Amino acid sequence: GPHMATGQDRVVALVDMDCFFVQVEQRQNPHLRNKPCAVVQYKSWKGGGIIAVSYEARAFGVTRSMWADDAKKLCPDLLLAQVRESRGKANLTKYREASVEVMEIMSRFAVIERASIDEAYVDLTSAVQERLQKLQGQPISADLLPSTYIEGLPQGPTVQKEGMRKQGLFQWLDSLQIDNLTSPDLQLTVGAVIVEEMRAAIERETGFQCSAGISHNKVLAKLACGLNKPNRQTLVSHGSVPQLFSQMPIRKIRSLGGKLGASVIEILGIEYMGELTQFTESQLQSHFGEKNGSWLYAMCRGIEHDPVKPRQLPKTIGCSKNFPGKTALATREQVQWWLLQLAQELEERLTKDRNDNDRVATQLVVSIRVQGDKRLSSLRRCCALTRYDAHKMSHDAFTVIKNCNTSGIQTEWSPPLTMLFLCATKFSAS
DNA sequence: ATTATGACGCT
DNA sequence: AGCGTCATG
Ligand SMILES: [Mg+2]
Ligand SMILES: [Mg+2]
Ligand SMILES: [Mg+2]
Repeated sequence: GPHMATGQDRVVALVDMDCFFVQVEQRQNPHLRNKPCAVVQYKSWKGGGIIAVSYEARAFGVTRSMWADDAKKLCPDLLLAQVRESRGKANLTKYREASVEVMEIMSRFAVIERASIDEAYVDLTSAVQERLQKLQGQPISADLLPSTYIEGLPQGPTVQKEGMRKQGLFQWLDSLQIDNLTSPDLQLTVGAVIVEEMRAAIERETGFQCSAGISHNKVLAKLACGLNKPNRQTLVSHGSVPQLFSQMPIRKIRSLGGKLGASVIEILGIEYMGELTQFTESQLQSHFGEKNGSWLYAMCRGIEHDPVKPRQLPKTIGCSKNFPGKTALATREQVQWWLLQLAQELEERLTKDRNDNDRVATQLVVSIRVQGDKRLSSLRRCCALTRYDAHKMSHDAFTVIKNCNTSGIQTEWSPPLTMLFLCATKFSAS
């Protein structure tokens, strides 16, 4: 009762750019705006692989991981933008730079954790305290929340989507106790006001729209963000969790979309995240381990403690290329030429990183895949990264992987390589 | 023949 | 250290 902590101590947002690479290309080329359009990598094989899709194109069933030729079957007027190619490979610099634009705006409002190229967690607890002290018991106007959904509302005693949104927001705001500076629901609401401001700033200053979730922890904020896309934000209160989770497939919660989630479903004979509440913490630990079990026990009650890490920059800088089927690398000359191309992109990005961010990577990780192995990586070997020099990096990479050549001949490479990956890691300030 | 990343856990 | 899992622009 009075001692059961409810995980309502923080205000956490998750901001996710809508169809991010598409928006980057639509900003650059206005002919693509407000059209079904997608971004593809490469072009020769089945038209290129789609990696981002505008919401107009999603209405036709176009999805990521679809070949552009197949997408064109669903969407004959689909417009396509291609990722830049440099040194024979896809080069994502434009999108990384656009991401930095967005991350720097977000960082004006609060500490952020860069969770991916297009999404960041925001710890708003402090900012909310500040804004609450400035409001001085002033109620919160619905006008301050023009794109906010309150998950679970309206309920009880309305034909159009915006009307529903406003009905729910009105129910929520009329129930609020703005006299209480420590009300978690009030804190979430002020958090949503700040996120409206953040999203307005991002769109004003970059052109890019985003969606966002506001809740008490990262998992709920991420879940919330997905509920109303695009260009909307969703507040998931602690009180909304039982109904929300009662029909939520386990695979929708971040980290449960893979093998672990499938085992939770199969071992416990459940489907929805709310069904987890009927197990003791010890039961969950016995099936899924101490860490997972404790996490599941709290998470199915809406409680999670994982902090928003203060980290706006990537921890690693990597370059990767697949060589599928017939294009696999079967000669030493091939392997060395591509190691060099990857190393040259890596050197460029590393030198820029050192200039922008006052750090140097100290470890080079070399990963390969060989023909036949169904794993992402067949082999991972690290070595010292002591100078930002592509020729040295490519030579060292060849050094750590050359023993994998089964071929008795010096010039041939067997089994041929279907993937090369160079990753710079272990940064130190400089 | 989706690809190209990136974070983090396990042992 | 090297491997595996999860996410998925
Ligand atoms: Mg996104
Ligand atoms: Mg994202
Ligand atoms: Mg996505």
